[PDB]
Amino acid sequence: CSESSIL
Amino acid sequence: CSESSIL
Amino acid sequence: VQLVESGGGLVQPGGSLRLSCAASGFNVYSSSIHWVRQAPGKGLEWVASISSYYGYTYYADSVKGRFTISADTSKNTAYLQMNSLRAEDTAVYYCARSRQFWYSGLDYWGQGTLVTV
Amino acid sequence: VQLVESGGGLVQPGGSLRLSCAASGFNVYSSSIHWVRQAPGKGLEWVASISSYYGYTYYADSVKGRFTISADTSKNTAYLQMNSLRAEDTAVYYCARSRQFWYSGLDYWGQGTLVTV
Amino acid sequence: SDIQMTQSPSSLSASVGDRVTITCRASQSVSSAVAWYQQKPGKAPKLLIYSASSLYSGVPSRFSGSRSGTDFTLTISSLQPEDFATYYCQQYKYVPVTFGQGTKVEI
Amino acid sequence: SDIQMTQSPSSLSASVGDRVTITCRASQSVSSAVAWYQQKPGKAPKLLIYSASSLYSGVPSRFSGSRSGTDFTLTISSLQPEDFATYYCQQYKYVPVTFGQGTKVEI
Amino acid sequence: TRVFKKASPNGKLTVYLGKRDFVDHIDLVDPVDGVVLVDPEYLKERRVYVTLTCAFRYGREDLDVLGLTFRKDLFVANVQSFPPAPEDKKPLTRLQERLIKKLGEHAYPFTFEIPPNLPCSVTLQPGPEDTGKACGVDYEVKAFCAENLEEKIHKRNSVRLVIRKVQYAPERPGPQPTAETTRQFLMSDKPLHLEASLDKEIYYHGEPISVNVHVTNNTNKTVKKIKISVRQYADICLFNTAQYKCPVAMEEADDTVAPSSTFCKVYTLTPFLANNREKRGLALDGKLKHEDTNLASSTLLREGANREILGIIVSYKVKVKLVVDVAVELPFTLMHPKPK
Amino acid sequence: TRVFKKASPNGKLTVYLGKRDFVDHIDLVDPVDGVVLVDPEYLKERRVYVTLTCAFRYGREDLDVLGLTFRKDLFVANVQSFPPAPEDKKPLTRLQERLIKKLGEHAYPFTFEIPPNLPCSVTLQPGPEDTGKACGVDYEVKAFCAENLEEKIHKRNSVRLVIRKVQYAPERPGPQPTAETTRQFLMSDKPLHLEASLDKEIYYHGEPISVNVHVTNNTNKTVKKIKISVRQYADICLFNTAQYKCPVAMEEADDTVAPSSTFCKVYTLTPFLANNREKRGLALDGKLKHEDTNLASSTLLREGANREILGIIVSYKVKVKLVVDVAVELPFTLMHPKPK
Repeated sequence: CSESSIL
Repeated sequence: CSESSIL
Repeated sequence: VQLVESGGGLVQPGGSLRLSCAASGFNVYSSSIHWVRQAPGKGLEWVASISSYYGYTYYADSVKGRFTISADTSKNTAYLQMNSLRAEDTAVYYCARSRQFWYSGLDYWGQGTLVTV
Repeated sequence: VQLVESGGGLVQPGGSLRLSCAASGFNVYSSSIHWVRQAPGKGLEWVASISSYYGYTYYADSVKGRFTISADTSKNTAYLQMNSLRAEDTAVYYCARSRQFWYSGLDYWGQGTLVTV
Repeated sequence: SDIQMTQSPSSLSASVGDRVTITCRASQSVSSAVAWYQQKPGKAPKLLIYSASSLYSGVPSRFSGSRSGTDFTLTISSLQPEDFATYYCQQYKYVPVTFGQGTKVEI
Repeated sequence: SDIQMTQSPSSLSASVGDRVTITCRASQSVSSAVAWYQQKPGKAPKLLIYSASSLYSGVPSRFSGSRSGTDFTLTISSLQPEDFATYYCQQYKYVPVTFGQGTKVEI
Repeated sequence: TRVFKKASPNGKLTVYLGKRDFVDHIDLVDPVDGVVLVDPEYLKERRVYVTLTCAFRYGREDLDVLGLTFRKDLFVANVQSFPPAPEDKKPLTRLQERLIKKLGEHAYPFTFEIPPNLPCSVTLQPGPEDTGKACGVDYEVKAFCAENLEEKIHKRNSVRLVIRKVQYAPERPGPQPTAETTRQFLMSDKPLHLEASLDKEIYYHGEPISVNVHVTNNTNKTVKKIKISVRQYADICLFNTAQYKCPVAMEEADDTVAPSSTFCKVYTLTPFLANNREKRGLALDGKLKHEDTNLASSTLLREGANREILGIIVSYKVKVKLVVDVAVELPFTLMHPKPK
Repeated sequence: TRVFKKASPNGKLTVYLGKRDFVDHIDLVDPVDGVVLVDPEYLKERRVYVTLTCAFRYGREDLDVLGLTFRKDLFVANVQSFPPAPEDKKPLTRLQERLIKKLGEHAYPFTFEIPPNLPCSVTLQPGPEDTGKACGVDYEVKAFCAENLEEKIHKRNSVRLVIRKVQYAPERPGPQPTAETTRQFLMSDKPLHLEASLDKEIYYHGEPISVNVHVTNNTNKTVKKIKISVRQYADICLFNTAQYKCPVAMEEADDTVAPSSTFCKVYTLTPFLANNREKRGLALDGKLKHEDTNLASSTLLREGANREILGIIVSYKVKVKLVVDVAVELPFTLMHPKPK
């Protein structure tokens, strides 16, 4: 599944 | 074309 | 079941007159009303007709544009509006009923009001 | 621009009371109105919300079914119906506004009528 | 266009009880779409036959129809005192509806 | 489901001009959906930060947010005499919106 | 009597029919039959065939995009005529044998027993921008001379006839339809009771529809308007059923009924095609040529099963609505009488 | 900056993105770009492709011809990532290069220059009976290890992202729309003059629409009711154009005007999706998933040509109608503001 990450 | 006749 | 028609009279050439054929016992949507004049002592001539179910109206060539025909569907009465009456059009204007589904002759007739230009 | 709120009072357990949040300067269709109480000396707690654009209404578990929230769109005022009040429900009942497109926090707040047991 | 409708004879007479025939020719082919009408002196015409053969309701059986090509015939098996009038042949296959000139039946 | 916003410290004090930081952990990943409120004694709260970093209109620049995973922080660059109040941490990624327990700042 | 015919452009093949419209009695369909007049020396193709085709040429607006239109032959049957086939040997009807006498030994018969449950000849009203052949269910009779079925049909030698399958009103009327609905409201715990009732089950075309209405408003709410409209349903089911809907006549009345009061009157509506011309997709009764015909009459489904019907199925019911909203629908039958 | 990402089910391939809603500036579309993190030691195939797909999937009334749901890729572009393509010597964006720093040499870039005039991400509201993939125009980003294009891609090593192409309200307003119609009647050449205007050209979603109306009636006929409604059109044009026709909000006032009199008031329409759920085929703004989204915002065609735009094009106008009938239609724009 999709996720997120902080540059 | 269409038509008609009397027996 | 019958057609009652009224409004005949005298109008000199250039005038206009209104005839009404008030039916009774059948709706104008299930029928088509035709106006069948008949010059004094001559044969019949169909002048105009209306078929409310489809909305079409038909006029004879001798009266194309001169006359206008309409019917009030709320009370099943039909009107002929004759404009610019002339010498040759004096006659008795019987109205008549033609079954909408489908045409089977003018089975019911008015009483024949009189128009004498 | 602001939210005018009124309708506080005292009701013993088993009673019911009605609060209203009269909006001004924006429509309830471009906004969603949330009722955000605060027990005396305790922290905030969100108790109900309405989003007229979609028609959804959300209630906290502690007031699931007990309360009912609605708002007429003609005058853009939202009502909250409390039924079977209890002691733990005593609190201030700040009304609040959350942008519908899209949520960005409760930027405008009412004034917080009281409720007591 | 107009379907010229010649009808003959323009006048006739027959004794009471005699059989008479009225002939009507459609200048074009109108299929079986013809109707026959009786018009007592001065009053509204009355419908007798439609489809060129179908006898209308209420009318005496003495009236009858028939077809042969573009020639149409209306025949009365027995002419009675009340049968003297003017009869008109009408087609209704194409607008404008065209009526015949008529044939007065005389004493 | 419920998302306990364990906010700390539950109380603190700092002199005017001193920098103050308030931390707020989300018991579950709430993305960047957090907002910070200022509630003066007894009056309606006021929104300062949304999206956990964005500064609202009107509020002074002295308020700045920040994020690190499930840990959120609100930092006042220099506390002022009118900044003594109760600040509440709110998440809004999941209904029900849940508020922190608050941190009263004292003179 | 008179019989129809059509002579092929080739002139050597002509097909005769007793009638063009064949009635359907729910359980049976009148057998399509006639004769074909053929001669050997003009018959270079060595055999003569007849072919009854039942087609369903759809193409409604949903497929207007993509441009493509489709037709599926819902029923096809063939018979061999010039070389008499024993498999087709059936006793001749009175009309067929009379025509055989009239024509001589140089004509050959045919006959198709159309099975029931096939859709009736129905056309859907084309839109003002349409220019193709009218969509709907139709029947067509084909007679041709060819060496075998594999040989392509010759536009210079073939006869194309269009017949239609028609239904007529039952001689015995149904029960006087009635319908009512009761509603409850939070503002007041008393009901809003609505009734409606037509006069008779079956209505002929053009005949005015008449509705009895009665409203008992015991609530605190006020009935803003009384809306009555008659709506035509046309079930389309080739592979899986789809539904479309059209109101053919409507009468909005500003009449209202006060709280805790009763209202009662009789309305009248008459469906007609004059004002419904603009209504794209409306079902019209099967046309032979590009003529004008009435609104599609109701379809009499076979028994109560009403299962696995193809093509278009048309049905009517009239909805009575109150703008407090509350609505109730009444079914009725719409088709011509049996011609005498 | 909170970049997105997605990991292939096997975990061998993952694709990063800076944002998922790419604004459209009428004349240019923001370039889709990111990076793919791959490891050669598990990539003996030696190709890592990325595929942008502008799918158009459409439903409507095709079910009656069976489940003939069709889709046509309005635009497809591909790029080769793991083996650096020699011809793709295009400078990286700030986001791509900073991600490369974050990730090291085991990540490779890509970028698609979506051309203008491609339809905006729009969804058509499914009916209650529809359960398949929601129809409409959508965008999707694929990334898969492979050895050639002809070989079917394995679900094991494929990543599917759904982005959407979004359009925002212009920074400046248009002109105050106005419209009027003058009617003459058979009774006499005496006009019935109707005007209408709106407060402003652009209305954000949920904002009320103020309609300014004025009626001057010099005829003997009486305006029985005033009908004002706001209606949404969605121009569907894949091969040949088709027009949708769907109201979204309506107000019916029983206001009237006596002969030789004037009437003037301001109404307030406000479109919203709460009461428009039942309207199948209504246009909704493109979703990133099976979430809830507002009514489809209007579409801004490129330049004044507005020629040959595929997919679905949405536009709004409000109709003012008088039941004497006389009507006038007035356009307006309905889209969100540009977020800060």
